[PDB]
Amino acid sequence: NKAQKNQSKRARSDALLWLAANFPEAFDNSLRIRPLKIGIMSDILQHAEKAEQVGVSKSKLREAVVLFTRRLDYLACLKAREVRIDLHGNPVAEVTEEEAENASMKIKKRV
RNA sequence: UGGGUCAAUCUUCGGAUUGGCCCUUUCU
Repeated sequence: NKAQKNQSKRARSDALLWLAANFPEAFDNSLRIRPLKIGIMSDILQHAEKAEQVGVSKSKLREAVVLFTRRLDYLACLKAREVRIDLHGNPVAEVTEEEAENASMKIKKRV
């Protein structure tokens, strides 16, 4: 049971690393972190076949975006009227006042 | 966030827990 939980963490690394390698404008946090389009998960799962070719499952792509968006740095960039971007960095929407408040609320809760 | 399914351990045998995969959920 000790190792069965480690393989899930590594399977989630591989999942998030695959996202950062194929869609860097959104998930390569070395360059920058920016708000993601609402419904980006649907756009990502349209590439589920290309990700399966390297071992990354649909459920693990979901588990990776969850990890990516619960980081404090992601919640910290959810500021009112910051641009949400698609998988290629293109502007598609803006962050609403409610969404910006809920984020700063989650940040305060943590820590 | 909920649901299905397979595998492992356990059970006071009513069940419970961990993990894989699929569907699904305002801030993805």
